[PDB]
Amino acid sequence: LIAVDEKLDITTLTGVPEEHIKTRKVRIFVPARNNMQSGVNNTKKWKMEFDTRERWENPLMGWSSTADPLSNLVLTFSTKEDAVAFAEKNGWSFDVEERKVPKPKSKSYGANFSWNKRTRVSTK
Amino acid sequence: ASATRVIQLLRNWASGRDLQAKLQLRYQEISKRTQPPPKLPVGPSHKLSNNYYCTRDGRREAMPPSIVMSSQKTEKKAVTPAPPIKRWELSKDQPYL
Amino acid sequence: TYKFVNMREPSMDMKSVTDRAAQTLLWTELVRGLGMTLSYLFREPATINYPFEKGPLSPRFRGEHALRRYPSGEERCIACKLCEAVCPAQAITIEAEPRADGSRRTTRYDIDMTKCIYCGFCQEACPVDAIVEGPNFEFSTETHEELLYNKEKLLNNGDKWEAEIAANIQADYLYR
Amino acid sequence: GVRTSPTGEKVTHTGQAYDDGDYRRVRFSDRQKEVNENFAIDLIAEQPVSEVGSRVISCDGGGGALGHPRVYINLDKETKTGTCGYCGLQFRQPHH
Amino acid sequence: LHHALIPHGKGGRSSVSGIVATVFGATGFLGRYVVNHLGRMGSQVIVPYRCEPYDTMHLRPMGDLGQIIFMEWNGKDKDSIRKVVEHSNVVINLVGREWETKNFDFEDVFVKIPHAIAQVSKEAGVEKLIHISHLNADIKSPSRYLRSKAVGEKEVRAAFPEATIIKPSDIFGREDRFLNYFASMRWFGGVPLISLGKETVKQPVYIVDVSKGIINAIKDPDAKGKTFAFVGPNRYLLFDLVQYIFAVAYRPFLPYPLPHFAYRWVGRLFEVSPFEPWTTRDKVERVHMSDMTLPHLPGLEDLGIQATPLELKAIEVLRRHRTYRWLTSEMEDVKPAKTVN
Amino acid sequence: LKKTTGLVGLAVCETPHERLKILYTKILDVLGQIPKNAAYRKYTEQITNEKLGMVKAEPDVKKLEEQLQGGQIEEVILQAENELSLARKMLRWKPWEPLVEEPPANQWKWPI
Amino acid sequence: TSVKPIFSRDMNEAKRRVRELYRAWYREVPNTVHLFQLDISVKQGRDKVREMFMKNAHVTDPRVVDLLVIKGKMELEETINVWKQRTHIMRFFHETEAPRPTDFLSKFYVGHDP
Amino acid sequence: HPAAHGVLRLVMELSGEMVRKCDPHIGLLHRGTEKLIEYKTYLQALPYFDRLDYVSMMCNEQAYSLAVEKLLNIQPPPRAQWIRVLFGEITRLLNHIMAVTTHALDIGAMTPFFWMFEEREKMFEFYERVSGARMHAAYIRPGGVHQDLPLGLLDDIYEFSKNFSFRIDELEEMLTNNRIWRNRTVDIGVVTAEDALNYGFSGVMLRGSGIQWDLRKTQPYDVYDQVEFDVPIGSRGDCYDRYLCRVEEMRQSLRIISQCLNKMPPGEIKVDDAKVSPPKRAEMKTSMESLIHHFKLYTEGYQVPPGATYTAIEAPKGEFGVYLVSDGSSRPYRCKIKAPGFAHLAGLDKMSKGHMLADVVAIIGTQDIVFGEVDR
Amino acid sequence: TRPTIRPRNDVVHKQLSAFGQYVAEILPKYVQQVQVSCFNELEIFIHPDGVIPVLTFLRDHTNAQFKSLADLTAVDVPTRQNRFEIVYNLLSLRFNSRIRVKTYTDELTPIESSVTVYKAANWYEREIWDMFGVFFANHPDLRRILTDYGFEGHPFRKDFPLSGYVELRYDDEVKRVVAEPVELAQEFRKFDLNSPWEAFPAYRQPPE
Amino acid sequence: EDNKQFFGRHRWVIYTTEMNGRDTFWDVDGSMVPPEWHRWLHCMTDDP
Ligand SMILES: NC(=O)C1=CN([C@@H]2O[C@H](COP(=O)(O)OP(=O)(O)OC[C@H]3O[C@@H](n4cnc5c(N)ncnc54)[C@H](OP(=O)(O)O)[C@@H]3O)[C@@H](O)[C@H]2O)C=CC1
Ligand SMILES: CN(C)C(=N)NC(=N)N
Ligand code: SF4
Ligand code: SF4
Ligand SMILES: [Zn+2]
Repeated sequence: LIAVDEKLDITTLTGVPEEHIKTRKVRIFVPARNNMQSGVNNTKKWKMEFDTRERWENPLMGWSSTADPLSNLVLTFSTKEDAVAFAEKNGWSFDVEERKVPKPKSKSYGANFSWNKRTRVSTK
Repeated sequence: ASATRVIQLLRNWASGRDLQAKLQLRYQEISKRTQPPPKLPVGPSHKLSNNYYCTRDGRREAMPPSIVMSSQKTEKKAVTPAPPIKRWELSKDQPYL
Repeated sequence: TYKFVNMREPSMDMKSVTDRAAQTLLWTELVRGLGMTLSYLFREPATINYPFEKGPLSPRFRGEHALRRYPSGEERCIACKLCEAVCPAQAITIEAEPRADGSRRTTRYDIDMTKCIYCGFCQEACPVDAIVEGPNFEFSTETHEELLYNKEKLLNNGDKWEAEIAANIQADYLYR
Repeated sequence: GVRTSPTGEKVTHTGQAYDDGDYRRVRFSDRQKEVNENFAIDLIAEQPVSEVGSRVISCDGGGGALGHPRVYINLDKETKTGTCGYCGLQFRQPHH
Repeated sequence: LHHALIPHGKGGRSSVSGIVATVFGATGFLGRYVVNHLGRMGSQVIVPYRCEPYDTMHLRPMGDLGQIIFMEWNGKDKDSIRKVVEHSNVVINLVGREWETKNFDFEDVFVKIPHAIAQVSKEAGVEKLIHISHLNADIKSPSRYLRSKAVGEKEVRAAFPEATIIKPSDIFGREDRFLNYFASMRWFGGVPLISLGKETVKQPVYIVDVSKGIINAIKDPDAKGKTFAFVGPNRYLLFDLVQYIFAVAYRPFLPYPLPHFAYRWVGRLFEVSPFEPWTTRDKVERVHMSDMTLPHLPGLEDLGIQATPLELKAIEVLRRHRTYRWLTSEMEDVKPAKTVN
Repeated sequence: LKKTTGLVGLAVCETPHERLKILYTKILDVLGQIPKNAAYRKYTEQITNEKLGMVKAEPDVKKLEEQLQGGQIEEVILQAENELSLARKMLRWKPWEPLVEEPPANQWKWPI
Repeated sequence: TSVKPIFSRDMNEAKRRVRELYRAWYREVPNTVHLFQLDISVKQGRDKVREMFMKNAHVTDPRVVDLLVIKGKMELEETINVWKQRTHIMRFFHETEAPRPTDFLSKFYVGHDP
Repeated sequence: HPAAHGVLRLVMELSGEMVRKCDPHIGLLHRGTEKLIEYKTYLQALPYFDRLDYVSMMCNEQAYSLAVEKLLNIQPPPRAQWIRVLFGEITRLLNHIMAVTTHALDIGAMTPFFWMFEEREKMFEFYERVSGARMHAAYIRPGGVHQDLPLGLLDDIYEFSKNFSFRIDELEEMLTNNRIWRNRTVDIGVVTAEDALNYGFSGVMLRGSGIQWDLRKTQPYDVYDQVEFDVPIGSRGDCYDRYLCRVEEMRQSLRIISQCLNKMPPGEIKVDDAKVSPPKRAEMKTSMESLIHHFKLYTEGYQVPPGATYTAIEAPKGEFGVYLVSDGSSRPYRCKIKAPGFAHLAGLDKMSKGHMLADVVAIIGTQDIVFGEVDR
Repeated sequence: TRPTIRPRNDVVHKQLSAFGQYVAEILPKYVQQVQVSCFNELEIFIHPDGVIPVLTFLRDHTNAQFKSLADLTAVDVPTRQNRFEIVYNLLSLRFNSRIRVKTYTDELTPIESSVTVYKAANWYEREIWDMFGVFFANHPDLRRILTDYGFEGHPFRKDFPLSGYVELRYDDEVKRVVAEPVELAQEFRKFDLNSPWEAFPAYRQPPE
Repeated sequence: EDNKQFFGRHRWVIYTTEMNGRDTFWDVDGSMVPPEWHRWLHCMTDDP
């Protein structure tokens, strides 16, 4: 069992082009909750996605063309540390966004009928 | 099929079978290309009462696999994955070709 | 149960040995194969006289695509993108906006017929019977671009094949 | 109701027509432009308005299971007709 | 610029380069190379063709879907010329025959057709015109080919003052005439040369270099109304050139001097073929003629192209002429020819 | 006694009982070198003595095949040879030792 | 932390294997040019081998070096057994790709790429 | 090459015409089916299985549907199961016809190819009647089958099955006792039972070597535990024994087809669970819950509980298996496709030891390789 | 009756659990975990260097005759330190059963080749190497099996793009097929299908 | 139509010698049949 005092780096093995190794900055983050729904089941795992590149219009049929291999590549991680480790060992740059959880809120149905406070509601 | 009697005899003699019994061309013996409309059945869950999805939800009865042994956590008889497969019986219909 | 395809032994009596020797020296099974081929020669061929005769088809056949209309002339498609979502090969591209009269109607409805796998999922997912797969299958072209249908081409296909499409849907709609 | 652009090119029901300086008009030279002559908006405008004596009507597009999902239209606004937006069909209560 | 003419992408097959080019004479050697380069860029290419559509098939894979458009054209029909140049901002002219047929002369293919293309393109508003001429285009040249080349160059300059006139020396490549014509004289015994090829100096130019120079002349904004000379890096004597050609082809080299009148009569004999002639009198004159030196005109180095020496690309053309004994011989096995610089 | 075993490459053995006894004795000999408390040793010794007892009590081949429920007698012999080879390899491997290494903290978690 | 070595233990044996593979590739270029009928020179092939070896010169992990030499042996035996065609051998040279710009001004002119 | 099935590069070392080694180069028909399946949903990935072994298409669909239903913890209706088994045996007839006739064509005989391909045309008509597509039906789906049979399909299938044993007999009249065919096939590509098991063969290869193993008998699926049939068993493990096994399997599949025709039950065709299988068109256009479930099933697809399974069936070419891994989403996390022909083509080199070029052609034919499923 | 719910087999579940306990007791040095899924499939998680002993035991043992290797593949889970998960599927014909053995590895750690236990492991491990990058130590011939000659990268990895990085075409200038960077006329439209509402409460994970 | 012929040969069409503006005396396509007769000829129905 050999001992290596080196950082893990598999860029030479992954087969990714040098352009898409050096000029790529992934975004490690937990996706924001879709404001159109009240569910929070899509805000539990960390995601790693790349930076947006150019999209142009196909001269024929007017479709959306691309020249970026990693446009649709999104990776799922259970932990910010795991995502950072994967990005470091694959050699891409990365920007980390801290997870935003809602702060606890004090709710009371009896506050809707306060005797002297403004929390009294004018309609139900 | 439309063929002469002599040609049918020659075909039967050459092949050794009565070909007219088993013809490989379809002559009005197949179903009509137009059929009366059907009325398909509904199913077992088309009741109007005593039919709640919580009592007939297959996906919600699935469970994570049971952890029989985990390292992290008398003389027993040796066991097998299952009882040994029984010896097959020779076919009564036609044991040999 | 099981059976043995080949585990029989031949009888060694003189008559059977002589029969096998006659089969070896006089090519009996080869003559039998010749007779079978001669019988097939004197049988009637199973060839149809295309293009004057066509092979049978069914109301469920999935051929060329078409966009249908209501009997009033209004387009059935409501830009709901269910077919686009369910398309396995991503052959459908849809773009829509409110129309002049406020209708929810498409402006771009493209199907790449060189990407489509003719699986029939789009007509299953359509809630208004707008996109259908017609009975046409003889629409081969000489250039690749001619197979990249757009909304005008699909509407022309629907107008061209509406009678047969309607008849097939009437025939087969009770099984769906 | 097909209409002709100033360059002589037919205008589709989506208003599509290449500009005068657009090079992409070269694809139609020695060939044709595929335009559907029937306009669904014009045809559905040609369709009349059905008068029914009920506050709520139902439309399934005709044909039953061969039409569109059945929806209910509330005919209470007397300043306009209630339009089934699956098939663009107008309904109205009898006035006067 | 129109909103659809703005370049987009990364210069690939599916990108947009903003170049809409009508390429006359695209069903040929230089034509196929130029069309391939344009389609590789990702440009819109229009191919006017008078031949059978079966002979345009090699141009189909050269571009993405819809980027290559084939339309008929006459040459005597300014209506067809306008039809094909109406929607293009670049017009490239490579029309030319090395021989003369019944219906088209050297006057027709090199004076009338180029002038009609230039005049019609000016009316249609085409932004850029590229016109291919010959390096030895002299009005008093012994060759009707080159006299017509000079007259057509003057007519094109008069009709379209903002043109780019390119004058290659002698294009050599896989489908060329030059190396194949020299290497196909094995069948006629020896190699007849006028003055044994000792009084002729030639510097041929590579086909890919010519096509790249044509492409870069479109992209360069300060080459609008100019004239270029496309020549190779090395000048060879004709004897040394043919000797190197035969050495690379691994064929026995048997040169012999044939007087000019005898060679002219031989060329007259071979031009009676209704099909493509093997050689002609004008071809003999051009082969004997030494390439001109025009240091004042710009060239490949001015357009950004490093001219490829013949010693690097000769084996692509001449390996086909080898026998089984010498098919696998490598490029370095033959010593480079003696140059005259 | 029988013409063939019915399986390609499996020859018929004229002395099944003696060969089975030899193989079981060799297997039991190899298992004596395995530690007494090893879980592998107990189970395979139990099954071998169970099968060795059957071969020593039934002289008929057909009834022995019925009782062993291991296919044909040639298949039983081949399985005994495989068990002997496995016993030797396990003697070399020594897999009764404690676990080599616990996995990382989250290695078999699913979904993840 | 001690890890299982693929080969080579420390870096010296990995360098030795790199040298062995480099010799194997260097002695193969004439055969590759002869068999595939390449129009490139033998010097060009040797230079390409040197260049492909040199782009991994920054690796300091012996296991990564071992995997690289394993893959180099694989693609060498594809060349020796003529499993590859001239297509792949010339794919090594990128003979058809246009030269990408590398300066800020040119990259700014052409498009939005970084 | 005519005998290479189109996308096989067999690099062979020959001493004269004797084969020294076979090195099958595959991947010329590799498309990335498993990655694409990862990117598709469970309903969108079914045609991929339809296109894997494109000669046993409803068999591939049935295997995939069994895997997905096992993960979902649902159950198809009995009529759906009976239709599945009936069309699985029809597909087995199609596949065995193709295999035997292409084998005989590589050997040199073509007349049986033409006859049995007319029979294949009739079975294609059956496929098109049920599904609308002649071969790539996408008919068997997780939860049951897409649509019900038309009102003459059973009678036409009965007529076809009635008139097919004569076609099999005519096929046997040209090959079974022909001495040239026996010379070409007998004692060619002999594989022992232990070698077959270790190399991972399945189905006709094992049974030709003499192994009494059939998935439809040992690990039944759908309603294969309610039908009676016999499993052919070989004796010498050669091409001739495997050919006899395939012919007898065609006859036993005719048995099963007759049993299915007689025992077809009434009822619905898919699980009555609108969260897995879509509702009917009328219910979708009249019921709000049905419309919602149709929308969600055809846009997002049903979620599958997390878990990994390996489900295998006795496809006409051997054991066809799927290892499906679901992470709880509406799209599969992993899908490994175990094609029976992969192991057989891996074992091609051993079977061709001491043989010749024509013998290798015969061995390929008896292995019955589909490179669509081999490469995926 | 519950016609729409899959019936369960407690007998087979108990038998599989008992055999899992059996193998775990026999091989404590390698077996890390034993599970029985509710649809009666036995799954064994072992140490990566116990592959050869465990497979040889499961093949040659009298009470476990898993003489057939049904399948052999890997699963990529980038969130794990050992992203690659090697899976062996074995079939025992004598006892009419199936078993699964799972091990783990990362990019730079080899896994012992099981071609000496099963001959199908040859091509199965060749495919695993070609599609994931896992190296198998003692393999008679380890090379690419499915990808093109000279193909760079392992495509079944989660971090590999769906369309790859290069695409092929015929170039008329060089008279051969060429490989150039991938460029799509229509980009693959990525869809977000997951609903934000939890479907299966039985699989809910602790908030942690 | 000739119901005595086997299935596939019991219905056939003799194409016209001129359709639209193309002379189809020899150049006859399978796409020259209007959809109703197409349905009848391909046997999606029994009713002409
Ligand atoms: N090739 C050389 O060595 C050199 C060539 N040049 C010049 O470069 C240009 C391109 O040369 P190159 O590619 O070799 O020539 P080619 O003979 O190979 O190609 C000529 C092209 O022009 C077309 N063409 C020729 N005559 C007519 C006509 N009368 N009407 C319509 N189209 C016609 C041909 O089409 P089709 O097939 O339909 O007839 C073909 O597409 C020419 O102007 C030539 O003079 C200059 C220096 C050296
Ligand atoms: C595609 N399949 C299965 C073949 N047998 N093909 C063939 N060309 N022989
Ligand atoms: S038939 Fe299938 S592949 Fe074709 S457009 Fe419809 S959904 Fe897409
Ligand atoms: S499913 Fe039907 S209504 Fe919806 S977008 Fe597609 S064609 Fe239009
Ligand atoms: Zn309506």
